Amino acid sequence: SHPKNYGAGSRVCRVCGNSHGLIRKYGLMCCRQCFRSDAKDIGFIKYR
Amino acid sequence: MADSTARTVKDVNPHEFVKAYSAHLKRSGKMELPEWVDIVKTARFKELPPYDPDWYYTRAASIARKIYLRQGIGVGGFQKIYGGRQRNGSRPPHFCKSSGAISRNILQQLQKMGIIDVDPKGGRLITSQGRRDLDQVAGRVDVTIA
Amino acid sequence: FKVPDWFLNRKKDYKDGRFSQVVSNAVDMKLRDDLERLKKIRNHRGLRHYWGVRVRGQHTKTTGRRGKTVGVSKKR
Amino acid sequence: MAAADVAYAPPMKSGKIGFESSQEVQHRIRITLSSKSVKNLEKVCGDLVKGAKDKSLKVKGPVRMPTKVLHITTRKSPCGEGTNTWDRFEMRVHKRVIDLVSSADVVKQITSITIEPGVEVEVTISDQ
Amino acid sequence: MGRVRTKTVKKTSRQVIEKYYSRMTLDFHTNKKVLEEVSILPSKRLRNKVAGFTTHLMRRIQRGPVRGISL
Amino acid sequence: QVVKLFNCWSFEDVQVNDISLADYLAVSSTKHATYLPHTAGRYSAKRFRKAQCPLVERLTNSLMMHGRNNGKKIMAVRIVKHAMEIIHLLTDANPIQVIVDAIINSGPREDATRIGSAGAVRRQAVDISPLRRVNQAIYLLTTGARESAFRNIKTIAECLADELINAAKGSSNSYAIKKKDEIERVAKANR
Amino acid sequence: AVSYCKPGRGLIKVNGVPIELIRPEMLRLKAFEPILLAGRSRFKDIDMRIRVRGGGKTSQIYAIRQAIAKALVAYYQKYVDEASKKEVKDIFARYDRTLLVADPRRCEPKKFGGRGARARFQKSYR
Amino acid sequence: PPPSSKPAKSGGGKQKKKKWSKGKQKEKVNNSVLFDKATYDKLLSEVPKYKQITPSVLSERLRINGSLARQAIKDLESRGAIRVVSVHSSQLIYTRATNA
Amino acid sequence: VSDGVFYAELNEMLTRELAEDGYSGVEVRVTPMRTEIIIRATRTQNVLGEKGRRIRELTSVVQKRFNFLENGVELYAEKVVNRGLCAIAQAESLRYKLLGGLAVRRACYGVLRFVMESGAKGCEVIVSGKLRAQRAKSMKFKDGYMISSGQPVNEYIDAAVRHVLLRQGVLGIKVKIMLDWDPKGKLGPTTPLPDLVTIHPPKEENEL
RNA sequence: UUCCGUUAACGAACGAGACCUCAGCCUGCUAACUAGCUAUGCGGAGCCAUCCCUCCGCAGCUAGCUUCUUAGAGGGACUAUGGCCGUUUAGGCCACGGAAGUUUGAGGCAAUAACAGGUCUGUCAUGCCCUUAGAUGUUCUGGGCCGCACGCGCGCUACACUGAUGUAUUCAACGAGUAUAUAGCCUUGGCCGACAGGCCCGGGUAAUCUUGGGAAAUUUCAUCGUGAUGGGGAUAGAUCAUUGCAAUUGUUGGUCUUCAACGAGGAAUGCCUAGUAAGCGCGAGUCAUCAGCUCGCGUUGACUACGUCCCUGCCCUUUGUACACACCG
RNA sequence: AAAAGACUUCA
Repeated sequence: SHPKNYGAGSRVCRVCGNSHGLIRKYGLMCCRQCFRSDAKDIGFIKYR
Repeated sequence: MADSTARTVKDVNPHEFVKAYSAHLKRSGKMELPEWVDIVKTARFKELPPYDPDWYYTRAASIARKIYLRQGIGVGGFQKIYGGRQRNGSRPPHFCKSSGAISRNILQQLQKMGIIDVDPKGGRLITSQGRRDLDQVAGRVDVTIA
Repeated sequence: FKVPDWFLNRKKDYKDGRFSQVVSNAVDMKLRDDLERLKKIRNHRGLRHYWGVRVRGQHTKTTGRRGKTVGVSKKR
Repeated sequence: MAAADVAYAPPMKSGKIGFESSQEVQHRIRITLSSKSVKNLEKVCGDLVKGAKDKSLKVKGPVRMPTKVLHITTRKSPCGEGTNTWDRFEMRVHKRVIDLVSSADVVKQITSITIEPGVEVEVTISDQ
Repeated sequence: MGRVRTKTVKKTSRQVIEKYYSRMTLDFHTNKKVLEEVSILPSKRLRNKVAGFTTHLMRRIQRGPVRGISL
Repeated sequence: QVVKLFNCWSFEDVQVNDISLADYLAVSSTKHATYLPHTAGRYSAKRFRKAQCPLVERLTNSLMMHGRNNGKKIMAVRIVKHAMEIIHLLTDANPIQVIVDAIINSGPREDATRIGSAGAVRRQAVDISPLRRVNQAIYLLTTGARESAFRNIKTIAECLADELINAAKGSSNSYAIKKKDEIERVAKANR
Repeated sequence: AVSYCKPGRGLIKVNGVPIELIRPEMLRLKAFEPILLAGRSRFKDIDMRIRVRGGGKTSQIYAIRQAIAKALVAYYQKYVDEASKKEVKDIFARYDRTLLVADPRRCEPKKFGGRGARARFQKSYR
Repeated sequence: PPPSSKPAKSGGGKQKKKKWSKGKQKEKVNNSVLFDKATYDKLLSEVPKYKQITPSVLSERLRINGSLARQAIKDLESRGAIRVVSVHSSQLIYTRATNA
Repeated sequence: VSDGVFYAELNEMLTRELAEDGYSGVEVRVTPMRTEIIIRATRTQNVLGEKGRRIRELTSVVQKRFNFLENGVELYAEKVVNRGLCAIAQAESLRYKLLGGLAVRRACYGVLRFVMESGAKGCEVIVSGKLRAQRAKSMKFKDGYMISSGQPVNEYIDAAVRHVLLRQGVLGIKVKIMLDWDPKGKLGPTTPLPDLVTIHPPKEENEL
């Protein structure tokens, strides 16, 4: 029913359907801007 | 000169120490090359028919001097210092270095001689006999430096 | 060093003789012939040689004064 | 001149192991209490409380060695659609603060976990 | 450039002097201590700024009346 | 004491004949002058005195830049060190004196700045406050030295050295002295 | 015994100096100082204060300056040597000050922001 | 250095070609003309006579032979006391007339 | 570094769950081997409701997704210690007027009509443009102070979002509040803090 | 709109300044073998051969040690002081102290309101419209963006001897190692390979191990000799490895061979005012593989101005306006 | 100071 497969390469997140994407945050780096505003990374707490 | 023998190993200018020390290595029974050389041993130019004045004895001498002070240093430490092997812009290319076989082979000859022993994870270690060989020769070197 | 042809004689034209490190006149002569090999088999590399456009995937976005002919005014 | 036969030999205690005795002779001390918090003020406060516990126990152990900064530091203009200026500087500093004790008794272990002053400080009783 | 007094500094400097005056001095170092007693200022540089400005004013007062300071 | 400046040359042996030039070439610093590599806030005050001077320090820094690309302070010190001994042995006189002589000769009185005003471009000349004279003389010397080096077997230290002696003699063989009188000629005439 | 370290500071990189006032050696990294930096005007910076001073045998300096390039190395050692002897002698107060010491700069490498090709030198267009 | 021409479409600009070769040297040094008399009497002695000490590199330009030609010659002469050579990192040195 | 990634994933759990969510906020403190996970809502009663099934559905799911140990966890009801500071209800209440309608402008005013009531000192409510389905031209309303951006870190800023889907046009929102500091006293308005003493016949005098 | 003062206006709020972040100065404060330095021994090396001297170990111990490192909490600058100038004020200029006199230096916040700026291709945010089994869904296979007679921008590399080549010197900083499967993500060490690379062990989800981040510029001893030069490294062909099932319009790297234009760039035009210009490397990001890129970081480091508004953009007055679609009027 | 001119519709 299915055919032939082979097609490893750049995985891709759930959050972005985009070739480039992040392991760190589970985001994209445009999605990341939202998270940057939120802080979200430990030892970081806004307003820089 | 006799008083000088211990201290001089350190306090002398390294470049001219290597030039002096290399002559002493000509005396040694080793200096075995076994035909590893032929394809292109080193950077560009220095495939090793020119090696007898230019390259070989000074290569051996530099390794010998360094191991004394810096002791516990293995093959990978030697490769980088003599080498460049920095990432090119792809437009640059200049030389392409080697050094992995080269360092291994010379260090092996020194081990046969009894200069070097192998720390099991710490790299190559200078022996007591190796230190004696370095320091005794260095006595003679002091005269021209000073 | 040496340099010696090998493989079953079956294949008609060329082979490569094993990266010519014989050198002097012989390598220079073979250099011209090597382009003809690619043309003869009818590889895309040979089609590119035939056209006069440089083969080995350079940018061509601009630059092509080298690539097939010199700087001639406009375009198309 | 000469003559040294060495090991450690004059008896025990190192900066690695805070030697103590009883408990079938205690040769077990090496606990690391590692404090990872969002806010530095809370993190520092936690360390002070740990020092108090050590003093109470039997033997007061050494104070914090607060170690290093770890940075994931991001400037990306998220998109303009052709923007090459005016990015935004959100940088993450993070510190891991390590307090060793002179004696990690069974008593020390239980008190540290049960009353733990961390609100957003996560401080870990942790492996050899 | 740089070193002009702000409105926040101007209001505070007059007020401290007015109702602390006998204790206040021409001396910079002691009047730094006074600002700890009279207010909490969060950073170091704020304390030094106010202390310096007030002492300059204290000199002027003891050499002729100052426009907005009455003791 | 055995004061340095390459540990071969004194600098209080330099007598600066032009009195006005002497005051703006400081040959003595707070303990005495020397050449050692350092750093130095020289600001950008004008009119009046505006910096302390070491002749060698000014020389090395100008060489590092002008005659473009590559160079370093350490590289520039190296060529200067070589050049000074060459000059010293060719004049049989302290080489610091020779450069001071060169600077005063090769320092024009007046300039020929490009200012466009109304319907024409006038050069009426503008100031050349004396540190600017020092820099300008060396700059002209450097471009001359560079030209020779490019297509001929001569090290830049030697190229510079020859011109320096020539400039300190009014000899138009030097690039710098030739250009000094070029600027003045146009500036004065077209007033 | 005798080993007193007075921290100068001035440019990146820090020299921890155990100094004993005695015999006239200069060392850094357990090797003689002018030979270490041979053929350099910057070696003479270090040598400046054990020449100009009139004092030779007054410092056996052992110096270790650790971890960043060979170029930096000279400067720090000079300053420490002045200060150590200054504690003893009240006449060599005018020796530390007047032979010039102490600039950290306070402008030690600045931040790189976007738009910069290097950090402060903006791109060739934009 | 001189500037350049200008571009054209096809073209590229150069403008300068150099002074051009003379002083091939080392070949000439080995053969008898320069090995015997010519270098010692004509070239080597006379430039230091004019100005008592002269650097090698200035003299190279005047005589119009390369440096390496006299590299060997300077060593032979210096032993005699005819020349005084020095040192330098960039290998610069002197030709000197007489000691005394 | 790796620990920082782990922390970020824990925060992500709150973001997904408390996306839409018609209650109000969730601070979380993590005690040994259990998560306290505290809901800070008026209608914290409905979401729990005790025993049932409801409470177990909330917990279990989160654990299998992301945390450690086949065990239970904890869930706590809380009041609100000023509804200003942080919420989710603050945005949702405005949405619950942009249902059945009433003037959009009037609804904006009503949110502010609260907030200042519970202290605040300044408030800015800002409601998405496109009144009468025209082009966007966002409308303010503000009384007092209010610093989202400018002055110090510790302004205590409420911020949210939401959307209201009409036939013709979206009406966004972003309720914003600059309130007090954490109720216990620790007030510090706008970073430099002036203060005097009372009156100078001294031998006693000191204050702050 | 920083302030004083005149003062039909008084007193506020917003922006900015302030603040926040980050770089400075402290054998101060508090600590630390998961960071160091000393002191002490020193098994260990060398020399006087003899104590000693000198070197050596991220342990040989100790420390009453914290200078660096690390990070918490402080104080430190307020143009202090003195003198000039000024309504004798707000101030500005200089001298001295001082680490710093300059909003402390450098960044971040940077508004009300405006723009039919840009993004429906960040998002199961979304109105409306279409489409929707012969899909504009989705999945699979293959190709594209790489196409080139030529215009433009960001860039890269040069024209050389302040340089290339070849030995030689041999020293880091900001960061980061996701279970990734049978050691796999970073990889030291040992073999083997000229290279690229392979292989076997081991440590490390990390102040520890990788990493003294032993990096490049630079630095030194030769070669060269001013030559389209061996500078430059183009285009091309063969061959071998690495990643991927697969490498082609050569993914990338190397080897062999080819040995370009370029001899300092015009009309024009950008950026820059002492840790900045220029040269120089690196890590992180995208990532199976691919960086001439970006974003930070170290390193080497100025000539010239510290003035003015000519050029240029905008702000406050007065003045003009037939403009308001606002001079592209 | 004389080198400065044009410039679609809904608007």
